[PDB]
Amino acid sequence: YEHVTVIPNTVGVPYKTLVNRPGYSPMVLEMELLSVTLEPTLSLDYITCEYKTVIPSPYVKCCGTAECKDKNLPDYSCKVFTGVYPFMWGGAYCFCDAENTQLSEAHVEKSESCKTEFASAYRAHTASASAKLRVLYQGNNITVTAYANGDHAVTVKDAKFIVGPMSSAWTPFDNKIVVYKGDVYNMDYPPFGAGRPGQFGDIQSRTPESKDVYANTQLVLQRPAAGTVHVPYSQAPSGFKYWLKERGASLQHTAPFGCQIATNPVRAVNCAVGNMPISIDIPEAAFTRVVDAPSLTDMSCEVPACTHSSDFGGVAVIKYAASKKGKCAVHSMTNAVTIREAEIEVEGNSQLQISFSTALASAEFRVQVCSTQVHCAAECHPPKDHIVNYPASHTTLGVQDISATAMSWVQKITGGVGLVVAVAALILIVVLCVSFSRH
Amino acid sequence: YEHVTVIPNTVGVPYKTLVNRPGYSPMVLEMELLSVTLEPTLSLDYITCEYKTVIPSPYVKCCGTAECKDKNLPDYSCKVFTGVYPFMWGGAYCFCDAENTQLSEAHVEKSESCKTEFASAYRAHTASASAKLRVLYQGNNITVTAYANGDHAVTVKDAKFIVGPMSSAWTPFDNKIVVYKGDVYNMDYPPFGAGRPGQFGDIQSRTPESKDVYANTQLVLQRPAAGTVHVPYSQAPSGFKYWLKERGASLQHTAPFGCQIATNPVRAVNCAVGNMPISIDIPEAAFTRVVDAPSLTDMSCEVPACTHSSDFGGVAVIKYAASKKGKCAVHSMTNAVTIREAEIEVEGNSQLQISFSTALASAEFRVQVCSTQVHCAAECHPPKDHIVNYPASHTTLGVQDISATAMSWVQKITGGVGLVVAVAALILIVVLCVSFSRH
Ligand SMILES: *[C@@H]1O[C@H](CO[C@@H]2O[C@@H](C)[C@@H](O)[C@@H](O)[C@@H]2O)[C@@H](O[C@H]2O[C@H](CO)[C@@H](O[C@H]3O[C@H](CO)[C@@H](O)[C@H](O)[C@@H]3O)[C@H](O)[C@H]2NC(C)=O)[C@H](O)[C@H]1NC(C)=O
Ligand SMILES: *[C@@H]1O[C@H](CO[C@@H]2O[C@@H](C)[C@@H](O)[C@@H](O)[C@@H]2O)[C@@H](O[C@H]2O[C@H](CO)[C@@H](O)[C@H](O)[C@H]2NC(C)=O)[C@H](O)[C@H]1NC(C)=O
Ligand SMILES: CC(C)CCC[C@@H](C)[C@H]1CC[C@H]2[C@@H]3CC=C4C[C@@H](O)CC[C@]4(C)[C@H]3CC[C@]12C
Ligand SMILES: CC(C)CCC[C@@H](C)[C@H]1CC[C@H]2[C@@H]3CC=C4C[C@@H](O)CC[C@]4(C)[C@H]3CC[C@]12C
Repeated sequence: YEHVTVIPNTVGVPYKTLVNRPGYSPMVLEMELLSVTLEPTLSLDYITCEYKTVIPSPYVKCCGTAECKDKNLPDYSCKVFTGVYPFMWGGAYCFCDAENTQLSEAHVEKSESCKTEFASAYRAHTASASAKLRVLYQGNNITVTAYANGDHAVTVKDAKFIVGPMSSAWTPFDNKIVVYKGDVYNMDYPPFGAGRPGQFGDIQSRTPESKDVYANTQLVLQRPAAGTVHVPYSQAPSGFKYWLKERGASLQHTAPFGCQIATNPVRAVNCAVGNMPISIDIPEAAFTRVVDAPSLTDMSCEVPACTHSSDFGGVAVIKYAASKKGKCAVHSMTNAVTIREAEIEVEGNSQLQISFSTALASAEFRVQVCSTQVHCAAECHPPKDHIVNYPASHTTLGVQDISATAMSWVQKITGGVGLVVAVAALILIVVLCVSFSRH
Repeated sequence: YEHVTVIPNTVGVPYKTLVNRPGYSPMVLEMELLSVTLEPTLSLDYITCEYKTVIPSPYVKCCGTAECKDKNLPDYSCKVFTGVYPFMWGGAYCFCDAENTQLSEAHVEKSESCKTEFASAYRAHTASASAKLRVLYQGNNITVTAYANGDHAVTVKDAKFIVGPMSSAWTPFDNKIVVYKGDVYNMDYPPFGAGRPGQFGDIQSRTPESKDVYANTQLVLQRPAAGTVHVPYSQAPSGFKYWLKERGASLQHTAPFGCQIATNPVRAVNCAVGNMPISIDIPEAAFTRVVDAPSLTDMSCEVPACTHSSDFGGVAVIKYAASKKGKCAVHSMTNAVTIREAEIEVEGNSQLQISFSTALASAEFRVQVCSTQVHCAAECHPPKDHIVNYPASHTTLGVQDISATAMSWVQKITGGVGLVVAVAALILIVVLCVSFSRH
């Protein structure tokens, strides 16, 4: 028997479904999502990290003019200065003083620290959904793990579970993300080969091991102080360090729908978005015939207490006469009331107790004990507490559902007004009938 | 100077773009795409290959019943047969002629050959385009390689090149593809864990090295007969072998737009789809001031011959006064006529010769040389060869807004009829004016 249902993607909230296969006793299954993961496919664009400025010892020509040569280093610059007469601790550097000249050069390389401290710029495309499902099958607890794309069949204890496709393709991740350690950010990082000084991605390489490095630090060489050999320069501070200090809140703190974000691999966990279709192939061995099941008659329902605390605080007691000892599945006949118990053992002449959760002001509902149905009713009270640390177990009710039996006031008022109209209409009709009888 | 142009997404076809920077001699750049690659991102779902059936020696219990134990092998069956009386070359094997039973078992496992001969079922998501562009920068041929997603800018000869984004995201690959060798197929392979006998995917594993194997071969053990000891069985033939024989044409031969398909990794190559925006950053050193450039005077154009066919069948000759010796760019002022040469040299009072390609039955175009223009026109002949093995070089085909010479017949007929209407209208107007002058 193939049974198809749809449940909300909310994690930690169980749902029950009734399987109706004529000739067999009704079966009730319970399903709960323990974990839902959306894992994006990423493609690395570049790695950015703190740059290291390299300045070799300056060259001083004691008498004569030095010349610069071009180099292919990422941001190489060279300049020759004249009219320089530097001093050493023991006296003047050299004798000739008229044309003593100096050559200064510098370039930029990625730091050796980039091996452990770096940020990765990724592009995201699509995501593969998967989930860990728990099902109460035949009175046992089975775990089913599958990809939620509708194309993955998993067999547990002779049942074929099909999960997905997902009703929604929404993700907390943007098309362009940056990942640092455990912190994922949705940032529009600059294009490769065209970074800016003082900004994220000022120095870039395609991979950590690459020798091909792009950098834009706007490094400018300056004239040395007279009497000295130091090499002054103007350079933008690393944009990597600024970014680390100004990162702001991470995605795991800002994401919608309570999404949890983790790295290595990058994934979103337990996002409360949309719903998930589930199809179960149930073997005939799992079914009990109606002739095998107990027959329950002479039943009645009492409800000694009801509070809409969303904690299954409602209690109902049903008296029954069983034809024989055995077990029957129990299921609510309304969406307004959820019953915690999936199955109940019945024997002889006795009563069973069940717990339920509802947001109804008046808990008027039908319950199916085995193959027969009882009717329950109660006046429910509000909770004293305002806030709880758990999600409600009951469903959302409409305006027509939340109404109490006290709504009879509405019927009395509406009927009164409707009667006034009906009478006035009759009076006009009678007068018109007479009016056209005499003219 | 920032210059932006757009070219058709074609391969092996040059395009000309005119760069107009006031105060400088006009620059003409020749661009050609040498290769365009669209590379899909794939995620492996499963591997399917040829299954092997293994049948261990049968166990014979001459005086008693053999028992059966189940196994967790990918596809396992076991059965006990009674009333067997097996024979060997030297005579009957079993002494007892009663209570003689035989235990038969068989299982399916992946063949050793699956490490080499297999088909991979992939899920396709998105694709990243890239291209190899030839640019005639400063008259030189330079190679520019970049991604075509409006990113990964590169610098060649101090010029920056940005390619894309592509005008179309169309791909020859469907969401589900199967790869065997150099042949990629758009086949809707069955879901993992639910393959069918006699069909592709009858045996499945997530990876070639995995010990987790799914199989569905409908293997059934049969009873032995005639005193033999063989173990007969019924099993569907591998769906892999059937698929290989019935593969049909691969995507390499069936894909639209002339797309070429390559594998390891999978690529779509040189698809003639949409267009490709190109942005070039041109260094100031690349421009020559109009004061330094040659300026031509007293120019005239003649056209010795014209053929409205491919491969620049037309020829034109332009006379000029060089003034200062030097070189300049040549560009067509119409889209109807394409000039093959990008630039010419000017000296003395010599003429220049260029070739052109047009679909015009009667050529009529202007040519700009060294910032000045001449008017060229000719009657063009048709080609004799109906079919060629190369694409047309001219911009387009004839349209309602373009016609041959000697079309004065159209003007004469139109004018004659229009005159008849104009006269008839005047006659009626004058008569009416008189009629309305009465009373
Ligand atoms: C299937 O298993 C759940 C138990 O919880 C699950 O399994 C565990 C191992 C873990 O994976 C969890 O993430 C799962 O939710 C069971 O659910 C109920 O049984 C609990 C007792 O085993 C019950 O807790 C009770 O005891 C604690 C004190 O220890 C009290 O505070 C509680 O009030 C309660 O009396 C728990 O509350 C139950 N959960 C629900 C949602 O009703 C299922 O019964 C089990 N199925 C079977 C029949 O084995
Ligand atoms: C710059 O490029 C010219 C075109 O290059 C040709 O086509 C390219 C796609 C590539 O295959 C290259 O190897 C080819 O040479 C080229 O000039 C040539 O152009 C024609 C084809 O249009 C070619 O058959 C012929 O050999 C060349 N003709 C010349 C030399 O005028 C050449 O590489 C170079 N020309 C210049 C401007 O220096
Ligand atoms: C004496 C008479 C007028 C009492 C009437 C009480 C009525 C007007 C009140 C009491 C409870 C209220 C409902 C409570 C729940 C909901 C669900 C909400 O999503 C829409 C409004 C709706 C449906 C409310 C409509 C108004 C409501 C029905
Ligand atoms: C008086 C006689 C000679 C008029 C003949 C006009 C013919 C030769 C010319 C005039 C307009 C031309 C058309 C103009 C536009 C188009 C639409 C284009 O998508 C295909 C070519 C086509 C269809 C041209 C074909 C040739 C054409 C039809």
